[PDB]
Amino acid sequence: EGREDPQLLVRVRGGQLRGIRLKAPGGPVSAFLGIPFAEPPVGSRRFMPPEPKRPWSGVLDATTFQNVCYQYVDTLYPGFEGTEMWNPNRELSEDCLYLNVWTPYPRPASPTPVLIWIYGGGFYSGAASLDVYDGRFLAQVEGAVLVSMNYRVGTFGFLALPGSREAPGNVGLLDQRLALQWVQENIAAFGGDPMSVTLFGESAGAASVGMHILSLPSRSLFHRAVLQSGTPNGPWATVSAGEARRRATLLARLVGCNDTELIACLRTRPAQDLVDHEWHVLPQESIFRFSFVPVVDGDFLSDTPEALINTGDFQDLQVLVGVVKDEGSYFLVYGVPGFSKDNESLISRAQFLAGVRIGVPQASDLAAEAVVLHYTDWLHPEDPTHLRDAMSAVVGDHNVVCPVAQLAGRLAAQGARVYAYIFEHRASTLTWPLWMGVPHGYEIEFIFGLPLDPSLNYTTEERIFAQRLMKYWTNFARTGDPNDPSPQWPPYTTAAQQYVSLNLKPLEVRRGLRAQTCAFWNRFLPKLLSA
Ligand SMILES: *[C@@H]1O[C@H](CO)[C@@H](O)[C@H](O)[C@H]1NC(C)=O
Ligand SMILES: *[C@@H]1O[C@H](CO)[C@@H](O)[C@H](O)[C@H]1NC(C)=O
Repeated sequence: EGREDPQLLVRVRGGQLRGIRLKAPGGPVSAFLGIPFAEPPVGSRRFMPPEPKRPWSGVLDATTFQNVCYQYVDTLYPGFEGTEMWNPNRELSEDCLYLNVWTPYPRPASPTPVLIWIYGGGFYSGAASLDVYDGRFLAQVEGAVLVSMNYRVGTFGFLALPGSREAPGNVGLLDQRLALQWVQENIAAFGGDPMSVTLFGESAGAASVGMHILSLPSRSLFHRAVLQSGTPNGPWATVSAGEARRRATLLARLVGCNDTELIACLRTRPAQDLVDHEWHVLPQESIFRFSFVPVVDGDFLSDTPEALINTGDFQDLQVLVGVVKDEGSYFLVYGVPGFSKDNESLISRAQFLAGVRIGVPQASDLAAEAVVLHYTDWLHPEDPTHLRDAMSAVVGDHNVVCPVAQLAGRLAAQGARVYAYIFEHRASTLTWPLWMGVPHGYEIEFIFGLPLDPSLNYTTEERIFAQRLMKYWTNFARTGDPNDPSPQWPPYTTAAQQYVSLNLKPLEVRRGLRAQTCAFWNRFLPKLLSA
């Protein structure tokens, strides 16, 4: 100490930290990156619930992002920014339980509302250090205290032998919870208000948020919640204990392995070997399905998310939820024949029927025909453009839009204050093809205010747009109302089903979140599948 920037030295429960002055377009922010919050979940701790980080001595340097949790690395389009932006940007390691904090510079004088980000990536990938999660803009422009944590994904985070001691399941979610607890105890040191904590996340991050809402021990740890393009209910975010057990033992076999001994063998395997077989345990050929996700353990999750939302009391809850215009397009190039980023992906009626079986992998023959019947345009049954887009809609509706619809409806019917949106602006910088429209994941860069960074080549209108969204999100975190005390954003209600469009145009209000089609997925399909 002595000749150091006095405004970057901070103490937390575990010890002393030195952070970094970062440049944002409109001025400096304080960043504290790679703060450990758990004991490394390595060796005999693999598959185990996280234990809190033991205090250290000296000044921990907190000026760079820490390791990314060990994970699958995408290879579909090597070199292509559209896929690479989501790939790990620091060394892969099982020792990865660290978190990040951005705050105004100098730090806030009064207690500031805290946003906590939880990244998505199907519960098998992701990292808080990605460029699209850069907190400097929300910190600098809105004066937010922003926190984001790494959590274990894949087998390391979610492989479960339900009931066992050595692999209880959901430890990735416990990593998240431990970091929420860390914020409660320590965020005041940075000027953050522990009594105003809003969770937000996208895709599996969104599902994670939803699960914290549904799990009592997390409830005391936050006050409001944003769920972007993801839900804890729906077909991909959880598996039953039986299915978890089945996938865990299959994967053990594949790598050469009484729960205790099985798990102990798994713990002897190099991280990379587990990753190399993680995609080989899915029950059917599929897209938008992930091998190791939260399990219904009857503990963290006392029952299925469907049951928990259908019956829970949510009077104290304020939630913001929404979707992008083309939730499904992204996923089609990852396993539906006929789809590519490199061409128009016009497909035949045959490819559409085949796409449906892969897109709705759990459907019986009858259920799948119902899907094809509903989505077919009977004026143009064979039109390759309609079919391409209908395949997208099937995947988007089944996995995101309708699970979101069910969530908003149940939450509202049961006391929560809900705001709902659809994001419809396509980044002028998007590198995916036009046919994909506004794909899943591509609102995030706007919510975090990347267009304010002049070197990123967004349009002036995109810059203004981003600022608006930053205002909505931070207003909602601040007050539980996106609106600024300009057209208004009404709550979503069972009776009016109102939501807003988010684009370059001023807020426009709409009614019914795919009401008709979602009745099919949410009300009819369940009944049909039995049997
Ligand atoms: C686009 O690419 C995919 C995969 O290479 C291919 O199957 C399909 O035939 C192509 N579409 C057209 C109409 O050229
Ligand atoms: C932005 O535009 C300039 C000028 O064309 C270009 O040289 C630069 O690489 C661009 N940056 C990005 C990331 O698009």
